[PDB]
Amino acid sequence: KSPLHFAASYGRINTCQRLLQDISDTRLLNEGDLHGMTPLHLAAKNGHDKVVQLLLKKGALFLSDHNGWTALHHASMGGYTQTMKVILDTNLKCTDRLDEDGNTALHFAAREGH
Amino acid sequence: EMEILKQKYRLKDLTFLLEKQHELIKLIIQKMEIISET
Amino acid sequence: EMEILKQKYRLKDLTFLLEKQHELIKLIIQKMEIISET
Repeated sequence: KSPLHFAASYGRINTCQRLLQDISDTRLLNEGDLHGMTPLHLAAKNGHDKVVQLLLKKGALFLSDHNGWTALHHASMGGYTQTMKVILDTNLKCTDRLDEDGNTALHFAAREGH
Repeated sequence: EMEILKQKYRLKDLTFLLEKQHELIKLIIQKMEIISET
Repeated sequence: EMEILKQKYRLKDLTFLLEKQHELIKLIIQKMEIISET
């Protein structure tokens, strides 16, 4: 579990492909951190386009963490447009989502100055 | 006025160098041997 | 005028230190064990 949360947060792709050879069981893909963060959340927060593309290719299912953020709320806060294109070109549902504080993905991309 | 403009272009190259350097440190942590502290 | 000149020499040493430090990070990535994430 915690090896996957470290290897996705810091872009280690080859460690992620080894840990996701058990794709018949999808518990550890959509698992949560102590802040409810998915591996899809952590890979998009630090801006890793390859890890967020591998996790979306195996069904990361676009969950939400605590404070109601998503992978697009994390990729916007940081201005990583490459992982933003991977999220946006998958489905058009995530760009209209809101957190608990009512902010969309647009509000974090403008507050940090991207 | 010419002194602060000269300092702005020195600082603009400082932001460009640190952003190039921040991508390398993100790439060291991406491709690294981690065995003992795994 | 003496304040901005003092800030220019502080920033000129900041560019020199970061350029020295950028050569070390380029040398860590040059000589490093890369086995698992090859």
